[PDB]
Amino acid sequence: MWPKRLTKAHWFEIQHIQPSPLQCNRAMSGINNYTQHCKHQNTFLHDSFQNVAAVCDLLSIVCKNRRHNCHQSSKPVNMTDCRLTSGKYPQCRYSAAAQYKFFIVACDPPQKSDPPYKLVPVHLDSIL
Ligand SMILES: Nc1ncnc2c1ncn2[C@@H]1O[C@H](COP(=O)(O)O)[C@@H](O)[C@H]1O
Repeated sequence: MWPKRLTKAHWFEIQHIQPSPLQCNRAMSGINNYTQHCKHQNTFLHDSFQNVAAVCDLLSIVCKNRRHNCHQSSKPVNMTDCRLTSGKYPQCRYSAAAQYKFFIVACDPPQKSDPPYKLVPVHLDSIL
């Protein structure tokens, strides 16, 4: 199980960080259990947390919400997009779709239970 409250960066890793591609239905059961509903969609970045956190130190750019703490990866990355096809919670079923895209993440200061990097990724801002 996960604690009563994880940090935003830790939830970002649980939700979007799977360096090895896996099965959607398998990898979604944890997230849907923490949310108590079948998540309609989620993107898995096939990269190490160390790699995605390193994007936080590249040039800061604008986000969708017009905040300015977003950073774009310098290179495309492998991804799998899970899509809720059927099933009632907790029996959520998904279809997988591979992608090779750039990503933009929003970063913020580490919270006191996160690793002490200058910045940590907390939100998958966009795929492009
Ligand atoms: N543009 C943004 N800049 C900074 N933090 C954000 C941004 N969008 C979402 N967040 C944070 O990311 C968390 C949720 O992200 P997510 O679950 O990926 O939607 C919350 O703690 C938000 O405050």
